[PDB]
Amino acid sequence: AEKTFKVVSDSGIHARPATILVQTASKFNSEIQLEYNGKTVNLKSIMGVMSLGIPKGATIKITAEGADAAEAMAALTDTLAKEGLAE
Repeated sequence: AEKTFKVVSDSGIHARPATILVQTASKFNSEIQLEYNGKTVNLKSIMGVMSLGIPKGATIKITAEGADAAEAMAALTDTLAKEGLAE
């Protein structure tokens, strides 16, 4: 599964909200990735996520592969909204 988002947070995706995003991903059996500006990282790996330096206004893409991919995508959508990160 895949879904592209627009980052609406002033502080982009960093610090605690990024942490919460990684935690949501980690709940799922699926392998999950986050992409920004042509670089893809494992969304379950916080170092790699923090390394993307995703700023406000960014286009990002989340991909998931696995038995529960659709449920992961929906939970990640929810987290991005609850944390005021993206839509």
